[PDB]
Amino acid sequence: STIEEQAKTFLDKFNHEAEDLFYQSSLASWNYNTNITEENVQNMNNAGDKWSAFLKEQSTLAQMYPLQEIQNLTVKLQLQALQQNGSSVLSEDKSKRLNTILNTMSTIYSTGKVCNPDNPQECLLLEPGLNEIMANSLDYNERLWAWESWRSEVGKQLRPLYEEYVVLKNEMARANHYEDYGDYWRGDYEVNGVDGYDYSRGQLIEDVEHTFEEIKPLYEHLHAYVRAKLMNAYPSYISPIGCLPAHLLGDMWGRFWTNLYSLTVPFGQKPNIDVTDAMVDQAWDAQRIFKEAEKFFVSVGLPNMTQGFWENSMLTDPGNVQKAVCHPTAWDLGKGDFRILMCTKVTMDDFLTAHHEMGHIQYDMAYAAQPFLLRNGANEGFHEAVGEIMSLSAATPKHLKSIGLLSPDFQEDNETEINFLLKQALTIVGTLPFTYMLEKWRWMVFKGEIPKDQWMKKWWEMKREIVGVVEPVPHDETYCDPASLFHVSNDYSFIRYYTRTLYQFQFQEALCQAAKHEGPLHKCDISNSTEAGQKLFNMLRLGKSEPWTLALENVVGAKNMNVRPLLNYFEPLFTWLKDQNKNSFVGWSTDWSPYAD
Amino acid sequence: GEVFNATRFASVYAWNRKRISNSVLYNSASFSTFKCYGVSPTKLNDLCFTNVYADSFVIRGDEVRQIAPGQTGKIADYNYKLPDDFTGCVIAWNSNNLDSKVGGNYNYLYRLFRKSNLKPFERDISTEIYQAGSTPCNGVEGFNCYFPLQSYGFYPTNGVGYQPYRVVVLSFELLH
Ligand SMILES: *[C@@H]1O[C@H](CO)[C@@H](O)[C@H](O)[C@H]1NC(C)=O
Ligand SMILES: [Cl-]
Ligand SMILES: [Zn+2]
Repeated sequence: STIEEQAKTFLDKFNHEAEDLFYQSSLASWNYNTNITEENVQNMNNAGDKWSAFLKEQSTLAQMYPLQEIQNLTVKLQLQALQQNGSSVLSEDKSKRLNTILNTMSTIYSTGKVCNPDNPQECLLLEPGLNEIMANSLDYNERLWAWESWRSEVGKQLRPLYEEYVVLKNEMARANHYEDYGDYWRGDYEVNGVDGYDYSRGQLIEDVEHTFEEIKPLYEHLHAYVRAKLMNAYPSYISPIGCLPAHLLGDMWGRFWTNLYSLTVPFGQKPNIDVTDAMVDQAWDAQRIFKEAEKFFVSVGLPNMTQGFWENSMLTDPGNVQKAVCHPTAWDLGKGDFRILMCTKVTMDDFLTAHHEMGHIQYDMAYAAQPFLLRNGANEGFHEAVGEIMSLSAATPKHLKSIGLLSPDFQEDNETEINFLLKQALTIVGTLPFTYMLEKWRWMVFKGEIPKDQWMKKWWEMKREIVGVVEPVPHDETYCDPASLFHVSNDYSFIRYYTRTLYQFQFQEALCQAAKHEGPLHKCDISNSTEAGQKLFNMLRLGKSEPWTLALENVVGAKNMNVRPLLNYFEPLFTWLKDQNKNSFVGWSTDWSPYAD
Repeated sequence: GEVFNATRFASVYAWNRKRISNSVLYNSASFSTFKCYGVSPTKLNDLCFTNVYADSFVIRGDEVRQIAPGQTGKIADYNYKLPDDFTGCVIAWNSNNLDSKVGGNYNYLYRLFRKSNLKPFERDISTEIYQAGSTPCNGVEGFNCYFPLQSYGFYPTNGVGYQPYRVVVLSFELLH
């Protein structure tokens, strides 16, 4: 009789029907991704459209049960996930237009090219033409052209669309009783109605801003050390007190300084810890890799992979007759089916990646006994955080010694340790001010704190102050540079990349703590530690059925994000950087620019 | 040999009884479950009984746990219930090789909703629409009106907990 009992019944019907349709879509999507044919792609679209239509219909029926009259929270959660209105609450005219913008912006980024001035027939797309230049060119002017011509040709197209995109999204969020579309985005961390686990939407701002303050020292000393090393590669163009030219950072945006290792490697003449040679010399294959990965998770008390995995997963390239999609994926088809799609090759990067993707299966398996709507990470950051720590332990020479890929006569000198630690920081801590600043911009744009006639100004004002990066060419409001990045033009939240990183190292400290690890946090291997496995398992089993605060607290013992584990991981590099910067300015000035002279 | 080797079994909600009365069964070792609740298997073959009934059906791997006295859930409350004083044996084995096809075998069904729980050894095959709301259904599906039976989808790639299992339940009169 009660609405909660009715909702209980509706979800009971959903969960059984949804599990089947999803498994149908999963099977078809699998066939395409393993054998790209016109037949299998037509099945993938039909199965998807069926699953989608079902999902839309259920969402409309789900709203007929008001969650204002439901007390069971694991039911109120499931209903909340179904009756997400989205752009349904907007007028049918505006909704039609908003989708036209979204599909237009996506296709400008993906199907937009710029031809070089020297040869008007050889035109280049962002992928692979422009990204190859930004990731391999050492010429200041070649880099400058690609960086500028992308932001001027493609970016200016996206400017009038992103202005319309901001207005319509904000109407969609105010109609959904949010304050702005950025507040809507911060809902993915909200928790309400649980004593001591509530997490407001505005809280995510305070935490990110205060937790970033404690990264500022390490970043400055990294940034100082990179601007130093970059002055050797690009001599005349960089000032030892000014920001870094945006087109010199290894990719199109400076999101990752990963590509700068070749120029910034501290001790270049020492080799990298690469057991790729040692594996091939023992005639390893993809089978042996995933066995060792399976063996790793069993060592902490997690189950070994189901026989379905070993029989159905794609673990090699299936010849040259049929083409797959080797982008490493970990499938959770449902109905107890778990698979990893990977064209594995005998290297170290794949050995690591295997441990990463199997960790995704481990998470997928542990909450498979949850209701269908609650089979997911505790929040957007949890899933990749789990997959990453499985590569941390597996990479250490401690672990490589355990399995026989490294001789017990190994020299772990402080130099290769810092070489590796620097490589890490370029990717991990390099992207942290980038990711923060990009989202903070959008957060003030959606809130109206940045007028349209100051978008590009306030953009570079913050790129200077926060990231320490400066434009090589001045940009008025005809430009739209943030829209030149995938995640912005394609309407995706970006703060997930900041939290995912901090979470990752929170897990790794708490696990290495339970694993009685002695030395620094960066040499830890949680293998053979059942106390760590259990401590991790008590979070994986939860899925998204409980607040992310509690799920985090099941691993680390605290109910909130923290950064000091990240700093602790990099603290040996922090000191080395502090010492090499005695003959260089630490920090930057927001006034020097290459164009003003 | 024709209640165990039958090339198709009955749906759990419409379970089939067939009177077996007319050790080598238990020494097969190919049975995944052989849980008796009256006397040990090696014994009953030399014990006094008048009536032996075999109730046979197919269910999910995870649901085999429910074919036992005192159990609760969808299969126990709504499909096939065993009494607390059950005297007999429960046999189950994996049937994925037979009851799951590449396209997906949707033939086997089960009862998902019912107004009340089945009494021991009761059977219900009614297809009358379940009414979850105050307003009556009058024999049409819709909002708060669900067709009570639902279909098992068995694929050869399904997980073990989702694979089909053939179940045979032996019931003994146990004269005294
Ligand atoms: C919500 O309903 C589920 C139904 O299985 C039940 O297990 C759970 O205890 C309920 N939560 C409550 C009553 O807080
Ligand atoms: Cl059935
Ligand atoms: Zn991943």
